Amino acid sequence: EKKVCQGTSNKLTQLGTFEDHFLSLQRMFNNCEVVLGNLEITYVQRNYDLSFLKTIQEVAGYVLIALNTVERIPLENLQIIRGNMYYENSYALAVLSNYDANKTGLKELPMRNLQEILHGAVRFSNNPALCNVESIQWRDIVSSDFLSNMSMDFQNHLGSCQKCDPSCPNGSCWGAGEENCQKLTKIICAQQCSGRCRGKSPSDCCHNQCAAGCTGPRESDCLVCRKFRDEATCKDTCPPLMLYNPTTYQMDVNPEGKYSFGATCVKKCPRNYVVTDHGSCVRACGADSYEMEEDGVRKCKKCEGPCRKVCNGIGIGEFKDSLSINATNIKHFKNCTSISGDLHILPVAFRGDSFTHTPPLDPQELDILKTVKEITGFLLIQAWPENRTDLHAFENLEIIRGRTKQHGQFSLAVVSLNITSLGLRSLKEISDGDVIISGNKNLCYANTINWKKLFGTSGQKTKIISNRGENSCKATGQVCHALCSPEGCWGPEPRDCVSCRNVSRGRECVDKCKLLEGEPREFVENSECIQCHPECLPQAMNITCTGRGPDNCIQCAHYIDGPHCVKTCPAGVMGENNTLVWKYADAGHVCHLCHPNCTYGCTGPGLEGCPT
Amino acid sequence: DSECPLSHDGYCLHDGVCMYIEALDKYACNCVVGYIGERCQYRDLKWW
Ligand SMILES: *[C@@H]1O[C@H](CO)[C@@H](O[C@@H]2O[C@H](CO)[C@@H](O[C@@H]3O[C@H](CO)[C@@H](O)[C@H](O)[C@@H]3O)[C@H](O)[C@H]2NC(C)=O)[C@H](O)[C@H]1NC(C)=O
Ligand SMILES: *[C@@H]1O[C@H](CO)[C@@H](O[C@@H]2O[C@H](CO)[C@@H](O[C@@H]3O[C@H](CO)[C@@H](O)[C@H](O)[C@@H]3O)[C@H](O)[C@H]2NC(C)=O)[C@H](O)[C@H]1NC(C)=O
Ligand SMILES: *[C@@H]1O[C@H](CO)[C@@H](O[C@@H]2O[C@H](CO)[C@@H](O)[C@H](O)[C@H]2NC(C)=O)[C@H](O)[C@H]1NC(C)=O
Ligand SMILES: *[C@@H]1O[C@H](CO)[C@@H](O)[C@H](O)[C@H]1NC(C)=O
Ligand SMILES: *[C@@H]1O[C@H](CO)[C@@H](O)[C@H](O)[C@H]1NC(C)=O
Ligand SMILES: *[C@H]1O[C@H](CO)[C@@H](O)[C@H](O)[C@H]1NC(C)=O
Repeated sequence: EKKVCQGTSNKLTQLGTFEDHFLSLQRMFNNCEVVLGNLEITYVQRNYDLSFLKTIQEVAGYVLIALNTVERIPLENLQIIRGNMYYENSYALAVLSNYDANKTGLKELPMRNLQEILHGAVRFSNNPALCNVESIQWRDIVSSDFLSNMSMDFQNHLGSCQKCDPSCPNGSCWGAGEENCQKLTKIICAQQCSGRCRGKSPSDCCHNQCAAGCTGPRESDCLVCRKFRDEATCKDTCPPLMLYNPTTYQMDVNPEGKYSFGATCVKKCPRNYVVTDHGSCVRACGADSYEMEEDGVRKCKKCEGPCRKVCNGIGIGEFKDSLSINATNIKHFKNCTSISGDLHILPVAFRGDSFTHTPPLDPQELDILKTVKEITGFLLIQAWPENRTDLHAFENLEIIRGRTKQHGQFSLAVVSLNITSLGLRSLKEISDGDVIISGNKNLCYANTINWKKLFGTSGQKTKIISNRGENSCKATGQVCHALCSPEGCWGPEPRDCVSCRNVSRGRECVDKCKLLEGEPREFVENSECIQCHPECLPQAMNITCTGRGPDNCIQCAHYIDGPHCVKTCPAGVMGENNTLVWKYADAGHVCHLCHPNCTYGCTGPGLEGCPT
Repeated sequence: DSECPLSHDGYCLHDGVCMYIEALDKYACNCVVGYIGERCQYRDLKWW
């Protein structure tokens, strides 16, 4: 093994002309033995040399071979496909439609060393020229869990097909000649083998850490490692980054710890490589996260709002010479958390416009702005579905900046509307524009709020004028919730207070925290209700925990390990070198270190704990 | 740039175009030369 290439994820996307595409495949896979990602071989034409693929031994992702006209794909030493990523929700190997208007193409796919697809299933569809693959026993390649998940179809009546060699297992091969007979290392085997084998007999058993077969009995005799190859041994997991500190009874920094690079364990991340909280070296972070350097090594961390997307806004940029959000408009604002400019909602949206050839927008689509969190210009809403009792699409709007203001006075304006309540429960800053709430003959709560707490420039005023009277709502019984503070309401619900009279639970205003009787049990800190940790055993009619985390339970649900409450006693964890930490539980449920001469684990104290 | 109905309903970027494989019943992109990935979203790392 060695030599590592990144892999591709183009699925069926095509890169330039067929030549362009061939040249990419080439430069990606040229002299590569281990594919960290996936291998997608598609669009390759007649008489294009795919000789370079003779070199590939391990593929980590999946293998996609589709839409080719090549007679021959020489994946001749492909040993394992790990299926760490599936194609089309389930296949680690999909070999789909490799023909052209003629019924020819892939005849030959001589995968004589493919012995294990570790995860995922296998699909073959529409290869009217593919030979011999017909015959394979997938029961030996594919693991039983994905056996009932295959789509298998080879539909030629006759062809350029040589029979297999007489020297073949139940008639299965990948092509012509003895070299192509399927080598079986799991079917034919032995009650005694809990894994793979070198042959029909018990002494032939491969170590459990081997993936495709072995050259002997050891963990250094594997053809391929099932999980990790650390130096020249196969292991279950890389030496941990975190290790167990007997003095803190929790996980500390492990100086002998190794990161994880494909199925390899490395001392450090290569080229330009970020790290994950699986402890892996990778080329780039996932979509639901994106981080920078956090003490030396670049780590990947979570955006816990959907990652910041800066979006134009009505008037400027790509949305220039547009009056408002439209049917034609509103898609272009999907994952957008901030508006670099204004937001207009005008009657023409919900009525539609003959001039600009714009259908009326569907009022359900307004939900696309649930993500918007900052408007930099101003927000102007002069129409709004009457069916909608709320400005709820802006539920999560945190800031309006007013850097530009309507007619040069207004940062927020809510005008001539049917709503009952301003839905703006996340609003906390309107820095530099005036506010206008007008003609909303049903809008009831706008007074309760102290707009002055929201201003950032000391000259901005309000105009809660020409809505309902204070008398009207009060009489309709449309006041703040009894659980809000003088501070106000963005509506009737408890979720809708600016701040709480008594206690907050996460987001809602509430009476009691769940001190003596709640769902999960709680404590209070800064008049908030915070959950007890799941290892605190609930105490009847008494307090259940005394803070955050596991050393704040009055009583552990399961086991005690130093000051921690734990679900299970430490069982084979990495330690401050020479060994794995192993404890048993005493009748008090206290964890205590097993006798050092164990190594297998124990069931009690001393040597009588581990038997032979 | 052009709206393209893939698994994750994105857009082909960097001047690329949407296409349809009729055989499968699946959409994909036709990237301009020198760009990689399903939605053409990445500079080739060598081709520049
Ligand atoms: C609703 O939103 C859509 C999307 O913005 C608006 O369509 C856009 O309308 C404008 C103005 O009619 C078009 O731009 C114009 O281009 C000409 C080039 O001849 C230029 O001289 C003008 O200054 C102007 O910028 C634009 O093509 C068009 N875009 C699309 C994709 O339709 C629509 O106007 C909005 N309608 C309402 C009622 O708000
Ligand atoms: C851009 O907007 C789209 C459309 O609203 C968002 O699509 C979202 O895709 C994610 C997939 O990661 C969905 O997350 C969920 O994950 C959980 C946990 O595995 C799973 O149980 C759910 O079934 C779901 O897949 C998210 O709900 C989904 N939104 C919709 C409308 O279904 C996407 O969040 C946005 N893209 C980015 C990168 O912000
Ligand atoms: C809540 O906690 C206190 C323990 O600190 C309990 O009061 C004790 O109860 C036992 C009765 O078995 C007495 O021997 C102690 O004298 C009490 N301690 C004190 C300081 O009063 C109380 O019982 C607990 N409540 C419940 C429902 O168990
Ligand atoms: C020594 O601790 C290291 C920490 O990296 C760990 O990986 C290893 O398992 C420990 N030694 C042995 C052979 O148990
Ligand atoms: C709720 O609020 C009032 C303060 O206005 C307070 O007297 C009371 O203790 C709080 N909690 C309960 C148990 O009602
Ligand atoms: C508009 O809002 C009013 C007042 O809350 C409501 O009674 C009415 O049903 C709404 N109109 C329509 C057409 O939905």
